Amino acid sequence: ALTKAEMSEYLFDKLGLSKRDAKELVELFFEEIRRALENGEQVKLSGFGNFDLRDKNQRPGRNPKTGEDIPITARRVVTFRPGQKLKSRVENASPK
Amino acid sequence: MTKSELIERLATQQSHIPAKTVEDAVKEMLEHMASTLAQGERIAIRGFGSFSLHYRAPRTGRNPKTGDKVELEGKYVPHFKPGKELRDRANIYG
DNA sequence: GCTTATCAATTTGTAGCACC
DNA sequence: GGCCAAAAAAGCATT
DNA sequence: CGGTGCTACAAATTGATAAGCAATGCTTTTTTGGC
Repeated sequence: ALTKAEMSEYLFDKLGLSKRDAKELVELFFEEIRRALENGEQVKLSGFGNFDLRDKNQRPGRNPKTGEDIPITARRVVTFRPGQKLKSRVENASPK
Repeated sequence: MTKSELIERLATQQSHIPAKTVEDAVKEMLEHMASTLAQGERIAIRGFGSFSLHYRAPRTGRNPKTGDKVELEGKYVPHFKPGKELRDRANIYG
């Protein structure tokens, strides 16, 4: 699967950057997304998708193994909303 | 934060990296992530999250506005699963 | 208006990647 | 980096 | 450049609640490319 190592490589070949910069840039990229998210801000990457934050209240849950009913504590989760352009490029994808 | 705003922020911080280079990199990486998913391959970023593909069986859909039916072929859609760190840092509710 | 996703606790096999 | 008009993408409705 | 220990991660399991979406015309936001 695609990893930072691979991404760092493409940046090295295609754009000819030091393996140092091609490495840090990748990290910064995701770190900047994480940051924006932890600060409660929405991330909208045109051509790709949006990382929106939703605040979920508490709801009934349980222990899949046994069945012990346990309440899923309220929380704020990160969701991904892919745009059409991306959705179109994947709708006919063949799982490798 | 939009794609561009992302570039600006990254460009600002780094003083030893050309802004135009940051612009190219970001754009490239994303297009890289895109092609990957369109090739049927998943993305794995330990700590951040992972992008995969979920199958959508064929169904007799509808035109929500007119009500008319519409046959829909099987397809694949993107799916993201936030990594631990990402989940923790995002969840402000302790 | 219907289909798909969300999530609990626990185990088990896998793999990203920081650190030598 | 900024202005601006046009194109592209996304957002709305409701999705 | 390369081996590898640490752990995040994937898969699974049940069931109540939440989220997402088929078509498409019009609006709004973001990107683009010349200067």
